[PDB]
Amino acid sequence: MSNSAIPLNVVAVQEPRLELNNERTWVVVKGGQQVTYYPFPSTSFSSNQFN
Amino acid sequence: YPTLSNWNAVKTIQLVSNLLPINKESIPSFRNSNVGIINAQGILADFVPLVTNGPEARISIDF
Repeated sequence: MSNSAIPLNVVAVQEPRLELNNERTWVVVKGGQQVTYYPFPSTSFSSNQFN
Repeated sequence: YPTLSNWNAVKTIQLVSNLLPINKESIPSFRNSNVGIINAQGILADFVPLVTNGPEARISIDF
């Protein structure tokens, strides 16, 4: 860490295979309530324009 | 009577512009069933044939 030119600051980081302890928290996802899909047929259709 | 008339295929003309911030007024249909159904698209200026501008009106429209 230290001992190169300017002295650097140091952190250790765990591997993947093992943390193993870190502060784990259950999370609840919440989007509601009714989800829908409508089909507004185009009023006034033509070869020139859909509206 | 002399008519120009019942004969014509021109029933309207319509300038429309899909750009200018504008406001969107509906054009009428020829459908019967039904009416309803208000539509919305910008409509700028538009006129029916003005009877009588006498033929030639077949030559040009003007407003």
